[PDB]
Formats: sequence, structure tokens, C-alpha cells
Amino acid sequence: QPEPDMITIFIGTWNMGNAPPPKKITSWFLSKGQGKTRDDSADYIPHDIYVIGTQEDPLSEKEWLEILKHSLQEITSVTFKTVAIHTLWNIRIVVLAKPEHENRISHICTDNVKTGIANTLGNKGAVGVSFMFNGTSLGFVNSHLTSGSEKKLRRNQNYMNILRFLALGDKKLSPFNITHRFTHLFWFGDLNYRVDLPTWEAETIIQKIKQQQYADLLSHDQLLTERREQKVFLHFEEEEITFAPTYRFERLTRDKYAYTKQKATGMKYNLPSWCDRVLWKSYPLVHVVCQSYGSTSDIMTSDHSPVFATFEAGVTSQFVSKNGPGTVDSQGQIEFLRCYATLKTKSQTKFYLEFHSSCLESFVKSQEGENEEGSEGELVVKFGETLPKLKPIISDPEYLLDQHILISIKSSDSDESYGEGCIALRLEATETQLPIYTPLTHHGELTGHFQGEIKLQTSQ
Ligand SMILES: CN[C@H]1CCCN(c2ccccc2)C1=O
Repeated sequence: QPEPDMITIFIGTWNMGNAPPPKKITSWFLSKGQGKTRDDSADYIPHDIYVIGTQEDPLSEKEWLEILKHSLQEITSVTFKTVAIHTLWNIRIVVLAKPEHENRISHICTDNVKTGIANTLGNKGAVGVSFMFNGTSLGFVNSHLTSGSEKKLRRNQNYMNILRFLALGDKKLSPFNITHRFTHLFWFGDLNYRVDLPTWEAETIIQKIKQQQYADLLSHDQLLTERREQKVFLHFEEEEITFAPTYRFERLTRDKYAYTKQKATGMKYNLPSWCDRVLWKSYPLVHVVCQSYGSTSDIMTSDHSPVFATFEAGVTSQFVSKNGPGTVDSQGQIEFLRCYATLKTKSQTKFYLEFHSSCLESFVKSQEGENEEGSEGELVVKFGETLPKLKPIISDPEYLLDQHILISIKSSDSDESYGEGCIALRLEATETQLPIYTPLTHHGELTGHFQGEIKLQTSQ
């Protein structure tokens, strides 16, 4: 039985509104309703991995696992294995996989982050799951961010707190947060970003939804506008939204949006909004294609409709040669030429690089680079041809071209990362000097750039 080079992943996000689900939720796992939906001809075909994120979940882990497994079994006649379940308050993530994947999945991690202080600490935050599927690292974050149209700044802060403090993936990758730790990272939930239009426009918005005319609404979506000004989810992707706002509905129908202010809302309007979202970030030049993104029409127990997204995701096998793992393959080398970092920092310390990759026995520290002053104010850190020669554990080009090098630039004085990025080894040529580039981030904010040339030697 050959190891797969592709898997499909189902991502679900549902704010259940503290109500039990209805008896049938199969439409969710089948990607049926509104938006980019799944072909009918695929209905009996199981996804490899189902990741289910809930918010305001009133069920026990036991109660929800029984409904999920029975749902997938009715759809597929396959009995799914539980990989992981983690709950913080009423925020839950469940990971289910086909039984044939049980021995492909290892290094399962779960964590949570509680956002806010005193007043604002008590029910918002994120749960997460990571694991290895053969040679590919996968991370999943379900977040319930701060509610309310006037708290987009708070939501952006909630995001930064989750990506700094969620402890998933390989702890040896110490300079790197979850936005660099995974081949594929999926981040979903009730992100709670609203359509920022005047309250007096509520009926006009409802009219536009009934005409399936979403363009004017999406142009005011706070998550789209915050992302365009690089305030949040920098370097993440989202599929185009072609489904009605998923919040806020009257329960037991989908025919009415309940937007007017009420004691129960803290006298806040809830204009129809895309609260419920799926974004992803994969390493450069890895296959990832969104094959569905939409909302169900027939699950009406909550004031939110469930959202689904499915993805094709590139995966690699666990490689073993005569040499690595457990030694170097003298045939392989990675060389960096004419390299420099450009940093936004106002500081003056010396900087060195760290190279981290699963293709190395352990991370590699460079010599300090030479600081110069950029023509527009910037710090430029020159490495020239000084960077060490990296010694991969395996030289086979079928392995090595599928790998990535994570880069941290660190202060010599403090050993703190000023910037993190990622370089793909999926080059156009081997034994050839080729341009490389990555932006650099710290705490998910843009802090600089790394550029230069690479020269990759494989056994071919
Ligand atoms: C890493 N993805 C980038 C691609 C370029 C455009 N883009 C975007 C799209 C809509 C709203 C705001 C930003 C991104 O996020």
C-alpha cells in the first residue's frame, strides 16, 4: 500500500449558541448549503481528516464525539478514529481521521490560550491541535475572539495573544510561533469580525443578502479590511466568500436576521456578519487547494449557521536512506550566497542567523553579520558569503526538494529573535545560484526581509 502524496481535510466551525444540535448535521460534513459547495458525486468519499471547531458548545466531549462519529459513519459507512479532543470552557476542537491513518499520525499536541485580563478573561480564547501525518506537520486553531462591532482592535490583540502563546508543534523550533511551525496551518472559529456599516442600514443589508449581492457587504467586512491593512492574519489565505452572512439568525429558521439591540445583547446591534471563518497558511510552494467554503442552510438550532471548508493538502512520506536518519549524506549541501536581512528595528546590536529544518540533524547558528545603514533609514545586516554550508540528513532530491528552511535573525546581546521566515527548497534547478526571499515576522507582525541566493546539491 503506497503512502499518499495528497490528503483531503474537512474544517468545520460552528458557534452552537449554547443549544444542543438537531438530530441530523450531515449537510455540514458534506459541504452542502450556500457558497462554494462539494459535488454530489463525492458524498460517499470520506475526507482523510475532519477537524471540528465549536464555540458556545453545551455538550460533554462524550456527547459531541458520539454525534460526530455517528454522523460520519452514516455518511461514509467508515468508523473514524479520534486523534484529539481539547475543550477550553465552551470552545472545543475535535480531530477525527480514517482508521488507515492511525499509524501515519504521531506527535499529537493540544493546547489552549485564554485571551483578556480580569473583566475580559472568562470565556474567549483558542484551542489547538497539531500532529505529524507521515513527513508533514499539520496545525489546527479554533478561536472564539472578542464579540461586538466596535472591538475589531481587541480581536486583533486576541489573534496576536493566541499565535504568541499557543504551544503546539516541535518545541525544538524555539524562535518560531505557530505561524512558522507547520507545513499547513488552519485557523478557524467565531473570529467575530463584523460588517461595519451604519446601524440605520440594517434593512438595506438584509435586502442585499436576499438578492445574494454580497460585494457591497464584503467591502466593509472588518476581517477583510483589517487583513488588507496588515493589522491581522498577515500571510494567511482565505477563499472568496460566496455565502450569506452566518450571524445573527433567529433560531429554528434561516429566514430572519435578528440584528436589533436587546437587553440580552447588552443593548448592542448585531448587523448580519461573516463571524465564522476558515483561513490557512502553508509553507511556500506546498500544494494546498480549497475545494469548498460555505455555510449550511438546514441546521438552525443556533443563531449562527455552521461553516465548512475542505482542502487538498500535499503530504510527504517519512524518508529513510542508507545514511540519514542518524547521520549526514555527504552528497547533499545547501549553500547561501550574497545574503542580507533588512530589519525595521531602530536598535543597534549585532545579529546572527539560526537555520532550523527537519532535513538537518540540529539547528545551525551563523556568524554575526555586518550592520550597514539602508538609504531610507533601514538596518541592513550583510552575511555576504559567510553563511555556513548546511548538511542535510538525506541527499535524495525526491526528499530534499520537498523540504523547507526556517530562518530566525537573533540579537547577539539578548539571543531574542527579531524576525522569522521560511525558504522552500522546491528550486527550479540544483547546482545553480537562484534568488531566495522570505518576509520576516515576530509575533506575526512584519519586522523585515531576508534575501540572497541559494545553491542546492542533491545526489542527482
Ligand atoms: C497571503 N495572502 C495575501 C495575498 C495577497 C492578497 N491578500 C488579501 C486579500 C484580501 C484582503 C486582504 C488581503 C492576502 O491575504
